[PDB]
Amino acid sequence: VDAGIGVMGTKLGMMSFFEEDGTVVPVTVIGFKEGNIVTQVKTESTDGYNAVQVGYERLRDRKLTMPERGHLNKAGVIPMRHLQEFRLVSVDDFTPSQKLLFEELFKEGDMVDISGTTIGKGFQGGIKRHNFKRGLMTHGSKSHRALGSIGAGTTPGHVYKGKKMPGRMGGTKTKIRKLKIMKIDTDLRVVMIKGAVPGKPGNLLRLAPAKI
Amino acid sequence: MKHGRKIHRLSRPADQRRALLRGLTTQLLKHGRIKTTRAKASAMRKYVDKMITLAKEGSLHKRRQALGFIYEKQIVHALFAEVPERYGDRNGGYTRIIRTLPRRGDNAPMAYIELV
Amino acid sequence: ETFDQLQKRIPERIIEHAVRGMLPKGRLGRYLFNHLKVYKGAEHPHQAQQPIDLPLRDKRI
Amino acid sequence: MIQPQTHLNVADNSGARELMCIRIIGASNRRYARIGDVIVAVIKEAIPNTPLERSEVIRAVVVRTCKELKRDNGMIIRYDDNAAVIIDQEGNPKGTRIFGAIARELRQKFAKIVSLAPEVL
Amino acid sequence: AVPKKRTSIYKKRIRKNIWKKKGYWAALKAFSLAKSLSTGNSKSFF
Amino acid sequence: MKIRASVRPICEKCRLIRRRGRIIVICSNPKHKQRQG
RNA sequence: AAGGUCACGGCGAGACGAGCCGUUUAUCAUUACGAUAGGUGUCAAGUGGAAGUGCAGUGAUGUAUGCAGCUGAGGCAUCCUAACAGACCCACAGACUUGAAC
RNA sequence: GGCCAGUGAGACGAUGGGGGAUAAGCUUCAUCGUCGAGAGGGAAACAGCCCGGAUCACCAGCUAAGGCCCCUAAAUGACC
RNA sequence: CUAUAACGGUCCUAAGGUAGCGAAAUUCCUUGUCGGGUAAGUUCCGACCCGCACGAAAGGCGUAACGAUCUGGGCACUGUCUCGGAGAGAGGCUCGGUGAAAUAGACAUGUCUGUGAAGAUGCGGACUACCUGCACCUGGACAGAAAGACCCUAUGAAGCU
RNA sequence: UUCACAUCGACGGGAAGGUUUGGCACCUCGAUGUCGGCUCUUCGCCACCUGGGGCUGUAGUAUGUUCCAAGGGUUGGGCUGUUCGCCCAUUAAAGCGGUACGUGAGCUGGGUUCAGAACGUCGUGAGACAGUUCGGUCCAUAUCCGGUGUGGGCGUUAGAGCAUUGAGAGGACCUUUCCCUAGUACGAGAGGACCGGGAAGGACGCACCUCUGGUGUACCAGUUAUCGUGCCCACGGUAAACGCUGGGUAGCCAAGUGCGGAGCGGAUAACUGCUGAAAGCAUCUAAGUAGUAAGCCCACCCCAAGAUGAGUGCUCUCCUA
Repeated sequence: VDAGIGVMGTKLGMMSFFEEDGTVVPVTVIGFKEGNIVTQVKTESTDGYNAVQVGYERLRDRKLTMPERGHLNKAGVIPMRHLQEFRLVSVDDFTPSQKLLFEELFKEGDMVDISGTTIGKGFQGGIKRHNFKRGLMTHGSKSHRALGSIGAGTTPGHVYKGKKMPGRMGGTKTKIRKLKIMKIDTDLRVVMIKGAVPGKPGNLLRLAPAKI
Repeated sequence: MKHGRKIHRLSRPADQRRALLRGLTTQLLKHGRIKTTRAKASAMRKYVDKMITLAKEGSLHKRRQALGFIYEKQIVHALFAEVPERYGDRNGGYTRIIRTLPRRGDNAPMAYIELV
Repeated sequence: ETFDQLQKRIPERIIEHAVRGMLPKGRLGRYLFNHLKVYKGAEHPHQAQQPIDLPLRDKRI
Repeated sequence: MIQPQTHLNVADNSGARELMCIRIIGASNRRYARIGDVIVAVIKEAIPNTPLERSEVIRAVVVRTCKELKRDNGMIIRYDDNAAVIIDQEGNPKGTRIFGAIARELRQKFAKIVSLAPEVL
Repeated sequence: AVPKKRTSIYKKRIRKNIWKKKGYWAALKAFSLAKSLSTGNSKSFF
Repeated sequence: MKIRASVRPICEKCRLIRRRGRIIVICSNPKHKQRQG
């Protein structure tokens, strides 16, 4: 349950905003490819919960299959790629018919949370996944960087599940929390936000207000 | 991880890879059409586009860098007398990567380089 | 996890935990585990074979 | 970055020359001592006409460092040596004339080091 | 490292048939390439 | 508190009360406030 | 059939499978989509003054051309090259039984 | 008596004791029961505890030890 | 004055340790006590001598030079370390060829807990697990080796005294 | 100072645990590899700290002892092979143990002190010491279970593309100074609060490369030796997998940069209670009920219907003979 509808935007590099007091803050720059049109609302009557379903990245019709574009043309909106809802408490007033919601709702709310696919690092070891220590690099040692002991002795007879092994590190989404908003641009369709979003410039990014 | 490392390294070390690039683009400029593997094909594509457009502006500095890159002496001087008369107005894209059957003994994906 | 915590949280796991240890837990009690239909509400959504009420032989309930 | 086996030069004329600093106080990291962190120094060598001799545990203040110093104004200050001031726990040193320049953020806790300094940048 | 016992006919016919089914998957690709190698304007196979 | 598991009621006003299963001893002096066995 | 898979051009994804983004009269015009990768043309950017010539110097060398010359893993533009040619899987109201109204 | 073998490492349980620390599934003896060499049933499983001594068949019945809510056969049996 | 023994008597031997050394490659107590070095020193050096159990060719005490000798400390120096990080090769991963080995009763080869020749995937109760691969890691299978070098038995074997 | 029970408790007694040394010799010697360290767990509470409370010979600060509570933490070093232990600087505190040294099919030293040698002592001697010192090979491609990731098949009762609910499971829920209140309560002074806020830290975690850098064998720049490009210039090769250096874009990384640890949310453990009876007095309880713990659950971030109980919602397609 979220405390309100959010938007989604793409990361476009990082820079530094110079505050007129004299400080230098590192900000991430957020663009918006297409407006976050509310496509499908799911209320308490026809569904077990209440959520507002928006989308993103208007595309060519060849890029989008028949169930997708049939679902989007059921709402009478543009064919678009990305599609996510926000679960919201039952006080909502949202029509699914082409609500091109403008981005003014976050500037006075100087706290926002963001979610995104972090950059994947592939099958990485235990020295960087779970912040282990390496063995002795010298003094006749042989267990350089290795995983060390894995379990206890005879009495378990196995290893505990969830034990810290090497595996695929990045690729899942994360949410970093309470990130204070900064100078929006009402003509450059760009929002400064002081922090570090998950991922390189180009990826999708959930931008939804806080849950404290 | 290889995020954004856009060098195309082969199954050979660095200086041997440089010699493979120079020799194979040299004999590519000698015969025109050539049989490579596909990694060697794209690795020829970047450098031989650099060597067609290098002696496109036939000065002395371009001719000396171009003679420094290519092995054979008499093929650089057969190049700038040929590339403005042929590959003017093309503005990039000097090759073609026509693929063929894999190689007997390796199942190596084998390609074939033109000049067009 | 205590009894009042399930009965506040998910009550239809109470009886479902009581009768699952009453049936022979092999391949066949697992098949007749699905015959149990426990619902927390006052009304069940079944109109299958006009379900007649269950006959009791227990004088101490 | 001041490890617990570094050599810091002296920034005053208290009576020492350099010091092996030992195991910082305050910031419990103790493998990264930035500016303003007091250190439990021991005297590696000293001036032999002063009541500060060899092998004497003392408390000092890291005032210069080869590691950088992130400021909010955008500047980054760094030195070429490491320096400490032989300090007492009640503020002021027991050496008056401070050698070398210091920064100005440590004025908010160590004002006597700034007031006795030749340059405050 | 040293195997404690041996495998059955069961598990071996499973693993060998996964190996040969992995050989099955790389010939409908060869049927597609052999079918595109036939009469048609394709800019490959000089 | 005193977990003296077996001492008798010792002041002249050590009333003896079983609350919540356990046996405790109360008195006017807070020295004698005990939870027995 | 809808939808996938192979192939194809790759990736900020990745041991292999995966995943993701393309797969071309690859806009036309009044205002967000039909540039995937390479090359090319420019712009950030790195090293930092290239060759050749002239001048000064006996010569090492310095100086003007000239923030020039190379690099261009990054941004934008550009269809010049390769996205051609295909192939294959999945089809044909989704068993049996009760209740409700039509 | 004739011919002719094994065995001579025992184990636990009750009683009578010694060694121990009246400690050990400990050690050594004396009488006995079981296992050894004993299947079946009860003991959740489980050599020595209880019933019990397996020639074999039956899609026969009555019982010992022990049990009669369900898993799992028989009482959600009766009265204090 | 507290001591300690220059000195004395007695017993037994063949004689009762001389110079020098001395918590030592020798000291059990012991990390003896003091001093140096160190912020801190069971290691080191310099001393005292209470030498379990030094000692004069099984030589004793010294020392220049020497040592892939042992050991204590210091300067310079650095990933040894704090505390890791990046890059290049040969492997590892994939494809095509060739293609073993140790091991192996058959394996339809879960976890807890209990029992049992007293440390169970195999027995009991419960819980958890769709089948089957690939890449890593090695906790268990009392994993592989190899009829335990240690301990004991053999009216064994052998060397040596 | 009076005073057994604020705190110790003599003379004695009763238990629990299996972490020391022991006793038995029950599994294992056709092989169960001891002690210490590194790496990496997980668990117990007999609690060192953090959270709540009682009592105090508790005026306040700080305590002494004890109850609930194991979520989290429990430093860096000199000596020694060391466990233990001593010492230094501290810290909120520097807990004790189980998991066959927990962990040598993950890794290395003293040792079951192996083979050489030396000192003391014992022995006539060969040799020996639960005495000392120097040197002294440690193997390995995972079959299965187990684990971490990642698929493919089939199922989910037509076949799909998305979108999510969340059963269940993980991670995070940690902690310290400084300031206001306030030099206020308290105390003759000296000292110096509880409670409620703020700010700066520490470890841990999730991210990122805008700045500062490390690397960067894409790169460019200086230079040595030499061989080629006919020769001068200028370049190319080699000096392993950069000849040695000087810097660096994009990646990766931290030492750098942001963020997190929230809840007059629910029920409780110890405790304080409110009415309040069994004994017309009483008592936290026997009926009902209130405050309240870093503990439990939920909320928090992610995965998640193979949750076979296989969910819910929207949309596309089943044609010809």
